[PDB]
Amino acid sequence: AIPTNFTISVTTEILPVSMTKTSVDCTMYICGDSTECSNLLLQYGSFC
Amino acid sequence: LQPRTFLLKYNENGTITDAVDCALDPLSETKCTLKSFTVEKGIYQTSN
Repeated sequence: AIPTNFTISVTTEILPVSMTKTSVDCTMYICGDSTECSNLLLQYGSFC
Repeated sequence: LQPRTFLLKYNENGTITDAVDCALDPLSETKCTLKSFTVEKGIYQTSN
């Protein structure tokens, strides 16, 4: 079975390339701008 | 005297040879965050 006529058919194709370059700061998140919380979070270590 | 957060660089023999503040210059804050005195090219994020 040999084709006798054709058809050109555009087909979209979507791909993600990047997400939103977020960024999180400990001392502002973990601590509500308090200082004692900053002392404790400094006591925990190098998580930030 | 002020309430600071210094970074004391000891030596082979065992005494504090050099140090860097953590509020003197933004580059000093950069060294204070990177935890060394070798800050290569590039944008760093130190504080808020």
